[PDB]
Amino acid sequence: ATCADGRTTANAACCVLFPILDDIQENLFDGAQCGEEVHESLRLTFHDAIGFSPTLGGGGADGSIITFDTIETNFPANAGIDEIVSAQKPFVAKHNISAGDFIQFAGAVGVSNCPGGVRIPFFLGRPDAVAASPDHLVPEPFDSVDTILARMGDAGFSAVEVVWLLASHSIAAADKVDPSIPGTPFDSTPGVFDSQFFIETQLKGRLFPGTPDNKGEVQSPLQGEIRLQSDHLLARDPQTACEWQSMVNNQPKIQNRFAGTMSKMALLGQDKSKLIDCSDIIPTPPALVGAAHLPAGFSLSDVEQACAETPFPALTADPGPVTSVPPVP
Ligand code: HEM
Ligand SMILES: [Ca+2]
Ligand SMILES: [Ca+2]
Repeated sequence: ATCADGRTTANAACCVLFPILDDIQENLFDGAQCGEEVHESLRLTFHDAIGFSPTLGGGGADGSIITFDTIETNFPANAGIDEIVSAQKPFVAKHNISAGDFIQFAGAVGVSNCPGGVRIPFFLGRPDAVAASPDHLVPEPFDSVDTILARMGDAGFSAVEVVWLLASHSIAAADKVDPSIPGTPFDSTPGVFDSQFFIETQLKGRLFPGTPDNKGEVQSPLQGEIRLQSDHLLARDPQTACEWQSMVNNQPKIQNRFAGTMSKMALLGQDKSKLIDCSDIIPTPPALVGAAHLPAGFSLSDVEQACAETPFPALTADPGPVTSVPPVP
């Protein structure tokens, strides 16, 4: 089918997303960049979608965290999300697109901007959010492994799928975990969607990067990098440890797992039999940049091996002296 602007797609109904695509790339994504806004817009996909439970309710990927900001941005777990929410709300208002449809679209376009990224299946047609998400639905970085997995599981996710989605932390920084140090990335390459997250969190912690005593934070191996308590533990918990380790220097799996597990999440509360497939609009991602490595000044001896069945893949290390990670602009 042929859209007005000459660009083409499978379902002609998907032609509404083209100008929307161009606007987000220009006016939300700084000129289609893998920077701050993409990271927080991707986090938003999770925060909207995970508001879903067979027991407690919630509409999942329904766009509620926008239409009900005043209720949901006041969730402790939703701390610091009000930004991107206020940042996105003008577009949802402006464009012929529902709130739920916009969040998952933006997250999908954002990831396509990151080198090493993957095209995420996007479905158009989510109806308007009917009520606010309930609380206790977004997990927090100080929740135990069991609480986190039970929560994701209740929403529809196996332990292995949790690990796959946490590949998002490879293009991710924290603002409210340690507020003394905002824009502090979860690994050394927040502009590049790669395996450096799963690698560097397996490292033995060395230091607190900002202030010593923050809830949900543990020691990090790198000045300029923050490690979540939840990520620290998942990488060392027998339920998730071997899978975590399998993402190391395994880009295609990272991309593939993430692409499929995200479409599922972007569908929580939704039926894709009643949605239109507009996946062929999501841009082609830039190629991966750099290779998987230990950080400079590290060896295999600095890795805390947590997988009982398979030992940590021996990687090389950056040369020169040990350094620090620039915070996210
Ligand atoms: C499963 C348990 C999870 C926990 C405990 C957790 C926790 C966190 C925390 C505390 C932050 C930093 C917020 C702050 O600034 O204080 C963060 C950032 C982020 N999260 Fe997660 N998260 C989880 C899962 C996910 C999932 C499923 C996604 C899927 C997209 C995701 C995507 C992101 C992204 C992209 C950021 C970076 C935000 C930015 O740099 O603007 N996370 N996470
Ligand atoms: Ca919701
Ligand atoms: Ca990275």
